[PDB]
Amino acid sequence: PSRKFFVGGNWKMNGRKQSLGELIGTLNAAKVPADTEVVCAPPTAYIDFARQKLDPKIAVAAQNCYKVTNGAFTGEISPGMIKDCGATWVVLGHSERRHVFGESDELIGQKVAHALAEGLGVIACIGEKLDEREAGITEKVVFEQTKVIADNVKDWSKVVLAYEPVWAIGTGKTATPQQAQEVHEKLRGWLKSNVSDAVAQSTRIIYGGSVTGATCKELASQPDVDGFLVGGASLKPELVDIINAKQ
Amino acid sequence: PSRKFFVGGNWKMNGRKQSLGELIGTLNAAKVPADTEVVCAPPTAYIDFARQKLDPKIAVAAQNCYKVTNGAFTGEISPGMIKDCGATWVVLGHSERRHVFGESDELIGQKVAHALAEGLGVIACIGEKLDEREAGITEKVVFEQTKVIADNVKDWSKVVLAYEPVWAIGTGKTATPQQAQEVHEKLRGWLKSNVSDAVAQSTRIIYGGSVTGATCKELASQPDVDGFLVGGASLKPELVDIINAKQ
Repeated sequence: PSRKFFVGGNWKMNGRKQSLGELIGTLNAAKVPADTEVVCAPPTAYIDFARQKLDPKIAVAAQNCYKVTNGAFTGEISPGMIKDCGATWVVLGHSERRHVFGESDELIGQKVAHALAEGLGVIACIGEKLDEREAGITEKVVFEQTKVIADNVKDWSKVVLAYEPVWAIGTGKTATPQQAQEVHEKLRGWLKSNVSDAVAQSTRIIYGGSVTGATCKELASQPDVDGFLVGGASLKPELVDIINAKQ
Repeated sequence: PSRKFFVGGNWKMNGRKQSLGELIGTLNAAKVPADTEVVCAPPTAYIDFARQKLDPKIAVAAQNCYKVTNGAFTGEISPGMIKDCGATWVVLGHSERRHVFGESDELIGQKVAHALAEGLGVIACIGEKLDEREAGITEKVVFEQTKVIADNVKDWSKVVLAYEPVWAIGTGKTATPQQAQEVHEKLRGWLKSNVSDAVAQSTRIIYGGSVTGATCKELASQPDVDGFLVGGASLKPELVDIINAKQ
């Protein structure tokens, strides 16, 4: 039972209603292929706008959330607010969150548990730093990140794991197909060993870090790479080519 | 001239479209008196929603923002986005941001400079912790915080300073009118010595920390208290009595 190809567009802290509305209009007019799940993650001010403007064939994700339903957390939003705006996903543990904003594995884990308990899907991000890879500890780093996520997932149906090497995010330096495949095969083996075969076979493991129209077909051909989390290229019409990476 | 009374309602991480729509209906129906400036700060996912539903008599604030126009900051929003959604204020340096989320004085100062350069007004928050008050270093703490803010303000026209002792936030332990007046009068003194008499006379210094319908008149009567930043009571019709505290 094949895993459905998944492409998420992470707009990060970019865009305004004019430019984002135009990007949405491109997506709305595009033919989304078969057995292809497309999700757009706008800046938090525009979750509602995006969902209002986007055709229902495209889902909306929050870029982050907090770990309780309501409370005294100025500047935060909860899973319940995201669902209330019609969004069905949240991106958790993104590299920027971990390494610019200091979010811990423990905090990420708490967010995952709360987001899933409230009925959102979670795109859960993992990945090593260039110095970690240099020191020979890629697998150790991503296995520990994955473990903390797994400790907070009861139902993997609603989760997608996104492997993004830190050194590949926004640098132009896409992981080669071999580099991505190697990690993704190891991560799926982790799921098989630590959760179940059924979970290892059914869970999408998507690659991000400088995915572009020029790199996407060869990456998407790798048997353990199930899709993409796309930053820069998601603000360009190139995103449609990445959506069609398997065509 | 005399400083215009200022009330900010910080909804924090509370509410959904139904409940906030009901609250907004209450505010739209309410009297907003003479020479009172009222601002509501919704959760980030609802800035757009709140601005669309609220009558122009009430301004909208974001609860936080980041320090550049656009960029690779998953989960953040910029002053440009805030202005694009029709909001005119941002709250910066809120206690929760500093003490739960680790935002430094340095970062807050950067945000202040950026938000003001982008044409937003800023509600710039300061306040000592319980341990700092107990140690007797309130003044040293709040002056240092004010200095960092002042170092990043070229024009105080669109700044409001909000003193919220941490020990009063959400605790029900409202500062007494004396306690608030004592701090406010020192802050205005700081502004006189360090910026100008004119800035001291014209700059609103608002109090926050368990402001309630029962406490607001006597606080608003104090000559250096120019209004309120309201948390818990901003989620209730009680907010209207606080808006009308000098009536």
